[PDB]
Amino acid sequence: NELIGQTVRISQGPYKGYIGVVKDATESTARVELHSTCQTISVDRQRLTTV
Amino acid sequence: KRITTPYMTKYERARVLGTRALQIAMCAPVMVELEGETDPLLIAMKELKARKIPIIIRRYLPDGSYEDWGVDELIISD
Amino acid sequence: MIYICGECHTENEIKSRDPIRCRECGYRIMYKKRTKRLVVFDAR
Amino acid sequence: MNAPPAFESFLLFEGEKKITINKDTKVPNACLFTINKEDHTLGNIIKSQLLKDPQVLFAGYKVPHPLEHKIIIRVQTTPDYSPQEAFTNAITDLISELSLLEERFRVAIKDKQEG
Amino acid sequence: MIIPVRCFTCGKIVGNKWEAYLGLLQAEYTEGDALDALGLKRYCCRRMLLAHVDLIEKLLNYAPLE
Amino acid sequence: SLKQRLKGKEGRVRGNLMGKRVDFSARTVITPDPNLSIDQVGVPRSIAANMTFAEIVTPFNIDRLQELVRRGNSQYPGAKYIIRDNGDRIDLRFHPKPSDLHLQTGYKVERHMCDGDIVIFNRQPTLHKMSMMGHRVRILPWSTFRLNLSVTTPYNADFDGDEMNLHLPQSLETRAEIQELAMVPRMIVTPQ
Amino acid sequence: DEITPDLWQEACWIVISSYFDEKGLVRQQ
Amino acid sequence: HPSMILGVCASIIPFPDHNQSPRNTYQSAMGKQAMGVYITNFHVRMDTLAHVLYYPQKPLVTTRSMEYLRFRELPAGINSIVAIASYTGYNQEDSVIMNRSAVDRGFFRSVFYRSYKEQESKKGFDQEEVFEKPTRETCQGMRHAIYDKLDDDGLIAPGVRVSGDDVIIGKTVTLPRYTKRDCSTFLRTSETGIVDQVMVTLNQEGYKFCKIRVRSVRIPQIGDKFASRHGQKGTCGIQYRQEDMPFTCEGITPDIIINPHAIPSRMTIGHLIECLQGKVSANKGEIGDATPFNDAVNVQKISNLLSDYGYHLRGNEVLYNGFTGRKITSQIFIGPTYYQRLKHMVDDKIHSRARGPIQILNRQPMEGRSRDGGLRFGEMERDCQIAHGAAQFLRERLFEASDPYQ
Amino acid sequence: PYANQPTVRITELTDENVKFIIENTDLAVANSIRRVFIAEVPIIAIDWVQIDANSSVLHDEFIAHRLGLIPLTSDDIVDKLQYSRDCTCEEFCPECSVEFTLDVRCNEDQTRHVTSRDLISNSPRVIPVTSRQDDILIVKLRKGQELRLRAYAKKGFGKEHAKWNPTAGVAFEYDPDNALRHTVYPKPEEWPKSEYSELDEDESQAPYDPNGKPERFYYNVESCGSLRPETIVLSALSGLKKKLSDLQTQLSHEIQSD
Amino acid sequence: DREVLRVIFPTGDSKVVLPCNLLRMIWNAQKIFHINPRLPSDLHPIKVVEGVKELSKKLVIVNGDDPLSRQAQENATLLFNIHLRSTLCSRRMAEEFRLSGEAFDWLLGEIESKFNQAIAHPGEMVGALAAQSLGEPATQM
Amino acid sequence: LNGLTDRDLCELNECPLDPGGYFIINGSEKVLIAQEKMATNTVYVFAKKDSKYAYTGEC
RNA sequence: AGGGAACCCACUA
Ligand SMILES: [Mg+2]
Ligand SMILES: [Zn+2]
Ligand SMILES: [Zn+2]
Ligand SMILES: [Zn+2]
Repeated sequence: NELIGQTVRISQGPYKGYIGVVKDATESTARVELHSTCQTISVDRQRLTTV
Repeated sequence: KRITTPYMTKYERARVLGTRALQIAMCAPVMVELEGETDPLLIAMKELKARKIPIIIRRYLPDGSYEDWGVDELIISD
Repeated sequence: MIYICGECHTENEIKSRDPIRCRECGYRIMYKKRTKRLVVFDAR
Repeated sequence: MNAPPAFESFLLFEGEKKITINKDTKVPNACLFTINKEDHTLGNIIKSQLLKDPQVLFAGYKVPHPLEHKIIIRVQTTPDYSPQEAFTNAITDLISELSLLEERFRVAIKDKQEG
Repeated sequence: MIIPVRCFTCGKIVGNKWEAYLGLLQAEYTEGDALDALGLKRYCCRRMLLAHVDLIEKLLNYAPLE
Repeated sequence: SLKQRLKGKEGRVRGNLMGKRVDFSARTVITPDPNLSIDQVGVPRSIAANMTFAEIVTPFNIDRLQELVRRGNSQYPGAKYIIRDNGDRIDLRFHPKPSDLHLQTGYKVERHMCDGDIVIFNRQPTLHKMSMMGHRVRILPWSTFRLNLSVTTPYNADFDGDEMNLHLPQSLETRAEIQELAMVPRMIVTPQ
Repeated sequence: DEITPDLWQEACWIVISSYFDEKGLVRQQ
Repeated sequence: HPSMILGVCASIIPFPDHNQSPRNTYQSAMGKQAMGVYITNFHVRMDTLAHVLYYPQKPLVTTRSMEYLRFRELPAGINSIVAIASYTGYNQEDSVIMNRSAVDRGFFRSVFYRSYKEQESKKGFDQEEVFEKPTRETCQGMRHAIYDKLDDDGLIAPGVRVSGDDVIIGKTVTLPRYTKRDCSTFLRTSETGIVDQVMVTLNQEGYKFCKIRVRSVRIPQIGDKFASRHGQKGTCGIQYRQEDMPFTCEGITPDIIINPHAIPSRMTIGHLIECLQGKVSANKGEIGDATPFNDAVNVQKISNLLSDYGYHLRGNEVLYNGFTGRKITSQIFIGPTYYQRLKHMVDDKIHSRARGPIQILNRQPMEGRSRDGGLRFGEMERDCQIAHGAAQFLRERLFEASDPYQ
Repeated sequence: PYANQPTVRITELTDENVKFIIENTDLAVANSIRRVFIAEVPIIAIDWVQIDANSSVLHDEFIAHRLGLIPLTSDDIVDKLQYSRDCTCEEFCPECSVEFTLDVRCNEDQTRHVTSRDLISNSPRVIPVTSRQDDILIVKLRKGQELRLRAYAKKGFGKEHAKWNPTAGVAFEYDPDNALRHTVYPKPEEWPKSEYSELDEDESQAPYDPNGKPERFYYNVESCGSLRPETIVLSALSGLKKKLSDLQTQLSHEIQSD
Repeated sequence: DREVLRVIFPTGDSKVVLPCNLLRMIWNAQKIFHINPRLPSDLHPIKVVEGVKELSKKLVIVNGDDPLSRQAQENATLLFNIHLRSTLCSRRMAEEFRLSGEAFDWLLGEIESKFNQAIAHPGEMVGALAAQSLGEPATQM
Repeated sequence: LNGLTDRDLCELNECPLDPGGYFIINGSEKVLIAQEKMATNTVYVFAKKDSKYAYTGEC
């Protein structure tokens, strides 16, 4: 699972434009702590862009 | 010959409902016709209102002896 | 690794397992520079 | 830590349904319109425009909890009229009123800007 | 530390009025007359300038790290 | 010494047998909520997504608990463990291999605490038996326990910084006896 | 001559200002 | 002057001779917990805990003794438009309704600073501790965390975010297929923020010594404690936006709505006089004088001044309902009052346990929220559960949910 | 068939506020208009700050928070701009956001005032309002301190965050003479008359009208600068009409899918 | 019964604590059965006398038929039976309360049910109840 | 920091408003809380209650 | 997928 620890950008959905580092990932869901806010949200992996 | 109260005490009600709910959650045969019911507590309450819980309450007198009251024999307050 | 001296503000090349001190003034309090990662805030 | 995002005031999440009708059987000819992601802004105008209708016997809205974003409107009508029809008519009258208000406001802005 | 951009209560812009307020105060205006000349009518915006403590002037007295 | 270990309020008997630290307990600040019923407590989502109730799998709830297992510990209305009959705990926070997510009748799923769950809710000092009553969980956004305003008189509570404790009953038997003995409506009139 | 009752409220705070100008607030330490 | 009988924390109370004296005592206790700018060189200090308010304001209603406490220079609080009204029931029993729009505009926003330190102390020629980034193939006992936030020196950099299971200092102790053990420093659990400043130095013992300052911005939320300068403390009960708030005819929504019932049993009349004097001060442009024993200031003079500004002389205003737009039948006392944000936040206090660490001796759950400990179901709780008759709940609290054993 | 026929009088129209009177409408309609002024009129505001460098005395969230509150000229652009949650671009495109950059270093020996003039947009019509008076100070820089950042300004409305509130103060008033007794004065003579009171100085309240309901509503919509105040009112009426239209479409679907 | 009351309460204080609020129950019976107090009643006084007698026979605290248990039963329900005969007096049921026959039958059944609900439940930890009941007002003093 | 101006204190990254009066002990700022005691060398006469002594004059 | 104890002090309700 290469997604964990990578800085990621949310590209679809209401959180579009939020940046963060993935904490734990599945094949369809990641736990992304948001850089912008003080939360770790759950986001579908189709809405994520690595950078 | 049974000198204890004919009413079910609130402690008896709580423990009969808990025990029966756990039994139903362990797939005991339900005694009543549940209608879309899933939560074992509501099934135990519906069995208790129908006076169908297959449980005997053994009330201990302070002298050491006991009295066996079936749940269907006690008057159901709540 | 790059550290900033506390009092003379000069950039310092500091390796690992060497004592902390400035090349210029010898002052022993060093500060790390800001990260180069993408830092993004919602303006809220 | 437990802060809801600011967009759940107004955004339906996937699978949430904007408005549901529930014909409550407690009294004849009444419905419960549960509108999601709305607040007092629409609840109050819909309630008052329903109260202008003479065939509406009851009209009230509520926010069940201010930390949730959900409006429950309860409309009861005379039996020769339905709460769904009352709700649609109330929204049409509100839309026509706001259209008239917008046009008269544009006319008044154009009159005062010129003089 | 620094002047807020908006009045907390209403949201009127007061972040452009601090240096103008201080210039009026240096010009022997009373504080109420300086707030009147800046167009702060509601008492919510007047307490933004009236009660502001410019602490960033004190924090600029320390030399920067880099 | 051993005597010093056994004596006092901090010793073994009074400090570790009569009273002790417990699992499945929560504590945060209490804030008012006039919109809750007197037997509801508003619980933050982080407290509820951390506190779990072990629900025994039946044919009645095979599908609901299967969905809860599928959601996992990340999504809030989800689960944290599967306990098989033999007693091992499948941790659902490691998103394990999909053979583990199988649910048989007799398994226990440690699902997250959800709406309608029965909790004991308590304010110290616990002076009388209405200082510790039962409440139905309602999940509300922010980070405080939320109470009705009529309920603050038995708890002797206000909202100037009070914190109250939430114990989650872990069995069906104890949840049932809190429901039938210690709920707030049953505690309305005191015998005192 | 002496401080009138109308000047007293400013005289007393002038002398308190002078006191705190020298002594400060941690003078005992 | 007779107001020199008060100390530092009671000299900030406006009109303390109009307050019931336990309330002055409580404000002397709570002015020390108020958040402001505690010192001007706070960017240099690596204090373990620091709380800096974004926008501290000096009070609009002042005592003359706060010119010597330097409260005008380092103030702790914000002048809030405060309505004393019963609105929707969320300010009952010492609570506060806040304006969400004001809070969005920076009202009582503050930044929290936590500092962490580690010594890279060599203890003999056997156990050596190193600041370095651990790797799985070399270090034993890594805590399954994210370790690539660290730089090459084992220290994190300023600007990086961290959550409660992130490592900020990488410390490895050499072990006498694993050469060394991980003894790294993580953040506090259920915490978050930005790394603000990493300072590297050497202590007296000559060992490498780091201090890392992590900053987190604390926006006011429900359950955050706010107090006025009159012992009137209370958590935030709810936050309404500006269009939900009640408003005056000129569109002034209160920043804070406090309960009327907080006043009569406490008799903080200085609070109401400070609201009235603050309305006069904000309209006039003065800073009001609230020095305790003053005959030049009484309530009637403040009232006549206030009525000179087109207001009701007693400080009431006709508020309109924010939801329906209708005039409220009662006229609401509203005016600028100095509120303090206290250091007691709810995100520093929320704690839950399900199952976690247990004490080594008695195998019961640990002590305190900082180590994921449980809550003591104490003796009085045992006694109450006895009085309930709940024998099985008592059994699972004192046997099953603490330390079951065979 | 029971719609109101509301008339409008503008009494004052400046570049910073519009003062108007609405007759012959209901109190709920008037209050919802006043609420949509504050909460549902979309403007452009900064909601995405990348800070490449920040040597100032204020931390990065402080700067970003101040940048979000700077008003940007939203006239005629916000209507054709997309919500970024609706836009199909990956990150940010000119159809949903406006890119701002700031790059200030202080090398002069005196304090540099980083104002909103230093915010430079790529769009020539979404600029800071104060740049289009004095400029809004973001930070003061000491010698050697610098602030370099990239900001994106997306479309949003004030129900989400108050930085998308277009209004400074929405004054609202009905029945200035208290002829409906919606407020009951304990002593009516202690109360100053309104700006719109028609009573002479002798009389304190109007006589109680038992048949009256609120019919005439006085507004003073001050604008923080993003939109012109008449654009605030027209956008609010359009937005309220659009909310009602969307609700009616969803309700039509739910009625025909019973 | 009056002389026994004079012995028990020698200060003449009539306020007692008893299970069934008989006056409110009579008021409930008046409202349920729409008892007009301006009309003659259909309730025979001997029905009142016999109904109170047979109601007192089933308000049982001590269970038994030997003289020890029936004496303990007469002691345990002494004030409640004195109050029940004073309140459901045949003169007061005709002159004052004016209940009908069905209202009186309902009243008897409701007194019996409320009394049997008031009896203490075995298992009840009344010592801890008493300790907390005397303990938390001590925090007030 | 004795006798330094505000500019000299700001050069040393010290706060000019800081009052002092504390000690830096291992990087911790330590304040000595003043302790009260009976005054020495003064004759105090008390009544010891429920004791064999009616009066007691200590110094 | 979790290697501290003890004491002191301050604080909360
Ligand atoms: Mg309290
Ligand atoms: Zn150097
Ligand atoms: Zn304002
Ligand atoms: Zn786009």
